[PDB]
Amino acid sequence: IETVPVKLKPGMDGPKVKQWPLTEEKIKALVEICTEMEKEGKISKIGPENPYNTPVFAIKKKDSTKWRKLVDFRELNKRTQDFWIPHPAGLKKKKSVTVLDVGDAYFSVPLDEDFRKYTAFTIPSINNETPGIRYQYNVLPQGWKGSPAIFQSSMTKILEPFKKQNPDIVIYQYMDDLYVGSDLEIGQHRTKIEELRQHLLRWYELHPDKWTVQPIVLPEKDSWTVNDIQKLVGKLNWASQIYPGIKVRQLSKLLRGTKALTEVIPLTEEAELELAENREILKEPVHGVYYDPSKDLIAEIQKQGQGQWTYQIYQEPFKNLKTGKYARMRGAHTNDVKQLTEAVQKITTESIVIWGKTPKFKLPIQKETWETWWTEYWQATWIPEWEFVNTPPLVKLWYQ
Amino acid sequence: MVPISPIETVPVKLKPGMDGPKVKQWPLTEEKIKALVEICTEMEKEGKISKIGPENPYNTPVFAIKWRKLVDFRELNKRTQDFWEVQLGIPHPAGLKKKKSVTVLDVGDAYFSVPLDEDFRKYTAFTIPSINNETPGIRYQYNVLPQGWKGSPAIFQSSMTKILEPFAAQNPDIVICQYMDDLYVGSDLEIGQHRTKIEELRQHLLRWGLTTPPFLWMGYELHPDKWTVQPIVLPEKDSWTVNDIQKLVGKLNWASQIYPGIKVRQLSKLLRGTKALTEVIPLTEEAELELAENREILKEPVHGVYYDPSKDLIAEIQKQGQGQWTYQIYQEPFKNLKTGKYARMRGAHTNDVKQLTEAVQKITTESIVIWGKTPKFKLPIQKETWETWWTEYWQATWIPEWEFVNTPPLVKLWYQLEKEPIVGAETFYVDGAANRETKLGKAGYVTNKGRQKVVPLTNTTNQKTELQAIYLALQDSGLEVNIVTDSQYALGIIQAQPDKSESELVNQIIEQLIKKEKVYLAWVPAHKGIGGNEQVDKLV
Ligand SMILES: Cc1cc(/C=C/C#N)cc(C)c1Nc1nc(Nc2ccc(C#N)cc2)nc(OCCCN2CCOCC2)n1
Repeated sequence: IETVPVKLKPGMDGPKVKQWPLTEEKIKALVEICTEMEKEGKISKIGPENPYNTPVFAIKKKDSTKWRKLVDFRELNKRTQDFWIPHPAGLKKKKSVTVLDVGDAYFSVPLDEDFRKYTAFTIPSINNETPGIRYQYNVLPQGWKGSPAIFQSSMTKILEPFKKQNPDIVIYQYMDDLYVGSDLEIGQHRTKIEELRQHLLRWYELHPDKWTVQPIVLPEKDSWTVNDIQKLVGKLNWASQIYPGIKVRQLSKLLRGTKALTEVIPLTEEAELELAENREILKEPVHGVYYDPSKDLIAEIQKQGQGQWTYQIYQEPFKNLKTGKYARMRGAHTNDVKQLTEAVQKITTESIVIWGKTPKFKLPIQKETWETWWTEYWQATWIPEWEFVNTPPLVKLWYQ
Repeated sequence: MVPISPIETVPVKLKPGMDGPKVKQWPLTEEKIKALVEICTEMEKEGKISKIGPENPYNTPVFAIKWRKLVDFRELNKRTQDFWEVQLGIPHPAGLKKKKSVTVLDVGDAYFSVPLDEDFRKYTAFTIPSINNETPGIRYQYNVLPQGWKGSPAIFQSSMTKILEPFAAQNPDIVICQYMDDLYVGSDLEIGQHRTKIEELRQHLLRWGLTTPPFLWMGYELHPDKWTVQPIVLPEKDSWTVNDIQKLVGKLNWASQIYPGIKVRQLSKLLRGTKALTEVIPLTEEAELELAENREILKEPVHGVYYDPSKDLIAEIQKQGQGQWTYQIYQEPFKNLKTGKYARMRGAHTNDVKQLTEAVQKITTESIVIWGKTPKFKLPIQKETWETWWTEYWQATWIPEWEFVNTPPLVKLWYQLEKEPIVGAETFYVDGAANRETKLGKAGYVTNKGRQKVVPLTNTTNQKTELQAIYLALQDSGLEVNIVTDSQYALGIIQAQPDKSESELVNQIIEQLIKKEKVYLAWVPAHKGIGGNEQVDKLV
């Protein structure tokens, strides 16, 4: 009921980010939504005295045909002091984790008047005709990094009964999302959540236990071709960049001479021992792999084709904190970019559950291609950072 | 007197830590001074400006060019804040709709009638030097938006929109615009009902105290039924300066939005890493024909139509050649809304598919800006070609809804690397080494059939010989062939699948691959003593 003082960082002005073009239907959906949001005092039209701007678009979520207003507060977020919960390391260990959209609750809290100028955004017009309808936020804006940190106080007071009623249920909050974990049974889990939905009214289901950190494996054949062994050695050589005592000399010895690629080379005892010793090494985890929360998390995605995608999360090269594999079919068999986007969401969501912050992605896609279409399949309320890799990584065939 | 609604002022501040302007008052002739005194008198009579005293330490210079008053806010603008864009980016004619009638109204009577924020008028203080400097010059400040000030256009058009807003949502059968001293309204209504609603507008502006084809607009010509560009003037001269090239290039790109087949590569090739205004630059035979073709294109006028939301939107792309593409956008055959082109990005290697994709993404972006939707595409590429490409492409890639059009040249795939090693195909282990300091090196291969070759090379590098050895392996082999290499560089290039390259070496590799039936291309790590893969034959 009282605006907490909010200011920017030393030597930084508010966000002046260009609004990218929106389609006709998304513009209508934003017009309809903002028209009402204005009436509820959530937003108020601003004049030309406000120079700042944060991009804004519209999406559609699961089991919902109603549009949602997405504001890309990425530039405004990195221009906020923040520093106002130690990440619950038990969330990634629960049988089931549920994700809830507690964004509506933020709109009951007024915003610091001096800061409202930085929450400026523009609903664009088609063909640069009329000037874009401009708004600023009066309440707490969804997606803003300062939104949950401020509401962190109010939220602790809301979930005070539920937590103490059952201290076996873990609860976490990142951006507009509330994450709830439980080792219970799904039927009782959904009702326990149904109980938590009515508990929130008066004031997507994951399974982290169905996931680990994928290892590196080598083939088990009875007869090996030259090409089979050439790949094997190639993988082992790459695996040596990570694991210590990986030796390839006894297998390389088999390749001596200049045989045909499809010719079968029988394994020697010296080599069979070496391959076996290499397996044992790969079985063990990676040595001295820790997580420094001061550094950036990097995600690398490799398109494997046939709906399959591989990824890795790390901070220092050859020191993965996690590696995974996807192949889901959410009615996207004809579209690579939709798959990539759903994959980026998935990874980012998982990244939130484990470390409590999103990673920086390296996407196997042209900047121009991605930038045109990704919003058309985005269904998350947060947005990570991303680079674009243009050189075909050899490591693709080493993670499959 | 009917009470005029007061236009709410937009609060203006300076930049943080900056004091207002304080420049010297420019010495004027007695003629210029006598002129300004009359103007500033009748302006003060019109309620535009007002007289002030010595309490205002801020000074703004003022000139007089012949009659007309000029105020130089060159230093105040350096001290005035930033405003919202409003609206950096003009509407494109191809997006507008056909209107049966368009009326013109005057807004020169209304510009000066827009108040300025009170606590900012003290920065607009200017001095009129009296005769012979024998008196303290007349001090004055503005009470409305000055012409030339940093924030005037933004506040003007903002307050203007705010006024027209009710008389626009209540009249969906009407369309308005602001350019520049005038106001333009259009409708498809009867000439009677149209002239009526214009009177309803003049009376709506009268409330705030405002009683005031073909059209030349932003380089376009706007007709009630169609649009085009204002005639493009290409400077004809035997001597071509660097500045005249950019003038020629800029005017050609402008014309390419409606004139189909416009090419601009050969003229843009002559602006690489050169920053000058004076240099008589020659032209190739490819450039002279190009400019002669453009003059042949611009010899007959062509018109674009307007957008009717009731119909499909369609974009058609054709390969011009040499990394150049052209597109036409329409709803009905032969009736373009607009045209345009796409030039390939500055790279070393590329293929037609990747370029076609880029053009589509450009058009798509351009389309959404103008019509707010994605168009259907007619593309010079067989579905299979696209089907093979994107499924196998290491990258993620996508093209919106589209259909194939059989208008050659067709975009195709010229070769496809095997997924698995080929049975019965000879296996060429290749390497290529080069001495860094002597620029000398070797490149060659050995095969499972005893076949060998090492070729000696002068003036070359490691990355060049590793390519070369593959070129040799390609050269001396059957229609089917496996190739092992240790060059992550050589593989990295071919796994990007170019059909054209800057390096002629690569181009020759490409030509070789094309002539082949099946090509498998394996990779191994070097110096791990991998047999077949010999370093001892090339390193020497
Ligand atoms: C009137 C006008 C005059 C000039 C310059 C004149 C000079 N000097 C410049 C502009 C830019 C406009 N403004 C305008 N003009 C048209 N049609 C039109 C027809 C014939 C002629 C002629 N001859 C000229 C114009 N249509 C529209 O918009 C319609 C679509 C609206 N929606 C809104 C929601 O999103 C979708 C688009 N705006």
